[PDB]
Amino acid sequence: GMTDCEFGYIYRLAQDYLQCVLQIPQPGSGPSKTSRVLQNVAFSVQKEVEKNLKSCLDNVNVVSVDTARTLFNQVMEKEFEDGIINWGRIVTIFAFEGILIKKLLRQQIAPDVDTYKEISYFVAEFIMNNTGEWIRQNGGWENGFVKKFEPK
Amino acid sequence: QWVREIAAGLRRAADDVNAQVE
Repeated sequence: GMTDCEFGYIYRLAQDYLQCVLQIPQPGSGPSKTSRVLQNVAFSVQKEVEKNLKSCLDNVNVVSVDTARTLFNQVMEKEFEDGIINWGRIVTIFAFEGILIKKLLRQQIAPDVDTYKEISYFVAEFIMNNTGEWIRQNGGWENGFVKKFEPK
Repeated sequence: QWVREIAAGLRRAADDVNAQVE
């Protein structure tokens, strides 16, 4: 509904996606319908990006949460600089946090099992503050994203 | 220099997604 553009809902989506990448999803009912749809499309994008950008992704050394945030914010600023927002660009935000969590799992100097909660936090901040209005105006996650991306 | 390269790659991947669902 209209409130799915607020921080808690977005943070849960961002955290769910990292838990999918790390193979530690929440128990019970597990992820919502939105998360289930998002994880398939975001993962497909993630794999393509990892392949197509292999050479320039080898240059990055994500040694801490702070450097992950700095790189995330720099990349997002450049990706979104032209002011255009659409669902494909929103999906790439999730794909990119998946790349970052994988680099951290290998490169973080002071690894901490809560790290994915910190990464997904700054991802949610960006999505909410920079794309949340567009998301709301385009039907949110339920009436916008899921309607367009759920299976045919 | 790779910050801009990554961002350009994400813009391209986003366009591929949009081309599919739209």
